[PDB]
Amino acid sequence: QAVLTQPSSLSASPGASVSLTCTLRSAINVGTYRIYWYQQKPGSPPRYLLRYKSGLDKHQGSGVPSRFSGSKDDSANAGILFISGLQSEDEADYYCLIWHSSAVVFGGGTKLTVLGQPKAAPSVTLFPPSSEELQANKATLVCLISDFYPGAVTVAWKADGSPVKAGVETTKPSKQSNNKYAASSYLSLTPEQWKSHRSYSCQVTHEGSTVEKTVAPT
Amino acid sequence: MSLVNRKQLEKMANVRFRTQEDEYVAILDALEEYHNMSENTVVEKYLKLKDINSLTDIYIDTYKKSGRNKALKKFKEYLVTEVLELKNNNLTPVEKNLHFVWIGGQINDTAINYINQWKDVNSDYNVNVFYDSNAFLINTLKKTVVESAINDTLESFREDYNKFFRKRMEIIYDKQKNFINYYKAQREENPELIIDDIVKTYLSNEYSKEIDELNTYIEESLNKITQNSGNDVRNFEEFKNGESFNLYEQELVERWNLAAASDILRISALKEIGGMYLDVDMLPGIQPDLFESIEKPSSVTVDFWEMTKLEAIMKYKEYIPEYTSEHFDMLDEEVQSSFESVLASKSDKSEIFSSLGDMEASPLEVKIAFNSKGIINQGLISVKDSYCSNLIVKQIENRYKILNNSLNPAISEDNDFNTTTNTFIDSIMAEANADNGRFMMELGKYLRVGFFPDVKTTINLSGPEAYAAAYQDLLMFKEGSMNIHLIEADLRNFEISKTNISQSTEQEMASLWSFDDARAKAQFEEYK
Amino acid sequence: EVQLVESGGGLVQPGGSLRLSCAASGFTFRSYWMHWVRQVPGKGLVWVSCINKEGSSTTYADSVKGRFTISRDNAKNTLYLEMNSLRADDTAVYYCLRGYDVDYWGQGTLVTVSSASTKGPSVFPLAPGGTAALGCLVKDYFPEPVTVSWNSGALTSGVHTFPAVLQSSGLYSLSSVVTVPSSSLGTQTYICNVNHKPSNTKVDKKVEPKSCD
Repeated sequence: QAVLTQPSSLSASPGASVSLTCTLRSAINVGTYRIYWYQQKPGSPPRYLLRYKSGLDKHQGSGVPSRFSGSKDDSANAGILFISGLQSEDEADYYCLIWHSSAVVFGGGTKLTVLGQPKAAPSVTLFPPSSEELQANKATLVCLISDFYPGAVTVAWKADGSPVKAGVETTKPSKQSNNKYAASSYLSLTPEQWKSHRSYSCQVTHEGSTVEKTVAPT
Repeated sequence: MSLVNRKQLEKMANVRFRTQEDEYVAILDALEEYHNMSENTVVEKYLKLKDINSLTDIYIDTYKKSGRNKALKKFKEYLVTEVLELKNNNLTPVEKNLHFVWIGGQINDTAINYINQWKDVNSDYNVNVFYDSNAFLINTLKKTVVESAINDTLESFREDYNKFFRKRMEIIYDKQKNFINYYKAQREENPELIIDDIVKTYLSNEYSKEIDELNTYIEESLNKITQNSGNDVRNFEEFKNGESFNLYEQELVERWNLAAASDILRISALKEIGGMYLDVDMLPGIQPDLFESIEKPSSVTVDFWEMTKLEAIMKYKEYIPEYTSEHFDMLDEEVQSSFESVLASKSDKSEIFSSLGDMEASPLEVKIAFNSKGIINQGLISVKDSYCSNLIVKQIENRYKILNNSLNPAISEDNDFNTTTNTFIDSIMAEANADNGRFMMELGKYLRVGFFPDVKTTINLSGPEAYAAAYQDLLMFKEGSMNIHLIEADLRNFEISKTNISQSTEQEMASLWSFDDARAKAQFEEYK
Repeated sequence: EVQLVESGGGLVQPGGSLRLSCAASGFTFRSYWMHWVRQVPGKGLVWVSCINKEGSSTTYADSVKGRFTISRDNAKNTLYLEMNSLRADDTAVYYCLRGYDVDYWGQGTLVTVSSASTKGPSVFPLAPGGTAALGCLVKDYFPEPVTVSWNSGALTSGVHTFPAVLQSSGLYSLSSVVTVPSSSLGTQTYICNVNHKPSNTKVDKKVEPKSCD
């Protein structure tokens, strides 16, 4: 595969114990290397965490809580990162290292989501093009997803029920003031298209549920 | 530069009107094969096609009268040199591991204070402070026996010394040989007893020890060592499968030689983990820039100026309280002001002590420390499974194999101390050799190790003598050298820099008690 | 206290050059190796270049081989990276980090490789469910630092400016929204203050509920 591979993301509740894996493809590679772990709380640079190569060749970064530990699970070639006594202050991305044929290789990263707040549903608000942004040519619909705690959504626009993704750029969720999440999505067009189809939608999906707003030229 | 190539060697060992022999070409062929080895690493460079010496020494034993012998003899010299060019020009980073050893008793606080100085300046290094979890009472049982060995010595001495230490070792050996029979027996009846169980049982039965207050010393010793970095225990799966283990248990249980069991452990742990070993009496090096502005007085030894440096750093910073200003307190205030001002212009420990950082060494070498009397293993550096570390372990293993082929026959005859020494001295004198002449002499003193003056056996078994013997095996392209014939200028190739370690500490400076003629009858007066 | 602070990052034409400079303090700047690592914002970490303790041998990544050069000045305790023939792939945040087995990271300096030139923003109102909400639309601009307050910074409860998004035309757009009571809507003016620093522009727009017949 890809030299050194991690899972995409995982979530767990506070207090629980997790274990992240940094697997590394089989073959010319086993478990006789060091595994260097890193924590990057979003918006900040990484933090050194551990180094575990053996019972006698291990290390924890200065200031790392004692609840972080590393080992290696044989048969699967992977290195592990036990985090017992989970807390919301541990929500971050996690990368591993290995020195290979010289050079140094990272992992994909694990977006660990420690949920320590009441879950909330998105508040979708869909704005048509304004009178101003139509005299200047151009037609732009703005879908604004606000206030929801499981900060992982999936947005997709529709026109007259049919789907379309030609001409959509979309932001990823971001922390707001009340410690929840909010994301935005825009759909660019031309005044000819906005005045032609009947409906426009924007449909977000969040925890199986699917909100779907709809506006129309009146 | 490099080594001579095939064309060059053809010039040296050419003899006009003398064709190339089958084995002379075997040398030229292997040498040419060598210089086409840039894709290969250092280790298998050193052998796969850098023995050559072998194919060369073959030519000199077949054609003893050949003209090329004189030239090829110099060629073998250029092989030793190329090995040193290999060691000095190809360096890989070293494992960030620091190894200490405290076995047999409770770790005292002075040793922890010295260790805490390495952790504070080198916060990027793992610290392993190896201890045997099964043998905390080996220092306790050693003291008890010799304590009782003098009470019984003086009981039958109503009227000197010399005759004292003589007739005392006889008692110690009997009480020693008695415990070894109890151990070998207890381990047969109950294989599940550890060394500590057998010792508190023996100490309680035959010495009336408050065993209630013995299992307290065990609990406090582990509670102490486990919260001070520890990183150890009788674990080491690769050390227990290795042949070097029942050598360590022999010096630990059958011999009560706490240090000699450490000599066996340190070189094996370095070879399996990588890093740097230190005695607990060593301190990090001092920043080379610190005291360059304080000219050392021309009427003072170099060692004095070295201890006063550490004593000053501990006086105006007090990283280690109760560190003697014994040597600092002998300078005028004109000079003590020079130190106090410089120790004011620094605000961090790492401004004063140099960190190790990203160290690098060769896959072939094991770097050893130095003092005035030659090499000393109070400081070792090696990468994991370095070629030298394997040679030192085979050297110590080989030397003990010699010790026991002759000693164990006399232990099995269960005589007193002198009949056992006479049987042991003949056995080493029998299977003796002209190569190990310097070795077998120091071996006869082996039973007296730990209980007498003028006994240098521990050095010749698993100390400096074994390390130098391994360095010779490296440079002579052989294995199993018994007689050192390397000059001091040769051995300094594997020297540890003086800026990485601070040797003139209060501690290892306080372990130079001569214990010989400069004692003269004394210490016996203590026994009252 | 080990600190590493890099600088030199900015905005460059695709093909231009840049000289990043990480300055080291708190440790012996010798004694240790150094690296450069870039992080495309929103993606994983990716290694770039690594230099020896003494700077004798160096290793580069396959992406920047030939285009990049790592340099180390042990006197002026400082590291260097000279980036030539820049693509859009190279747009990221570049960190300098310490040691063979790598320990401490720097602040990170941002490097952007784009072709477009500075342009002010265009601002369009988003006029007015249990409380309802309104906002401003700031789209088509360059250099990304666009800050948005509301009502000259009056009340900040309910305000959330979204992160900007790069359009196909190489220009950025963001939006800022604020939740107001449905009662006070009308007969209470809500303006938004867009302040685009690099283009030296400040647009102030009042959002009032749309009137339809």
